Amino acid sequence: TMVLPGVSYNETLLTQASNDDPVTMPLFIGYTPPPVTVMQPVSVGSLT
Amino acid sequence: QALLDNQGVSCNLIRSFVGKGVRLWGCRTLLNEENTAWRYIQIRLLVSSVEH
Repeated sequence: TMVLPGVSYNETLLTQASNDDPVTMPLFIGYTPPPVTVMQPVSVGSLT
Repeated sequence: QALLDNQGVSCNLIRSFVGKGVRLWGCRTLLNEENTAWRYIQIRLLVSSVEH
């Protein structure tokens, strides 16, 4: 019938952080220059 | 894990603690009830001495 103090831990949060805007990202949609997919966008670090 | 059913009247549990001694763990009278100020045994007894 009894009960302990029930210290009741909880916490809260943060993080709006979402920022991206990948609208300014271009997509090069050419053929393969002669083993990629025929279909997927591929990110580019550099021309190198 | 029986007597945890709070359908019969209340108890006073006694608990052995780890970093401190066997600590008393119940003061709530067998009025198994939430609103009458006649749980909390000290309340029953504080008035009675004043009555005395």
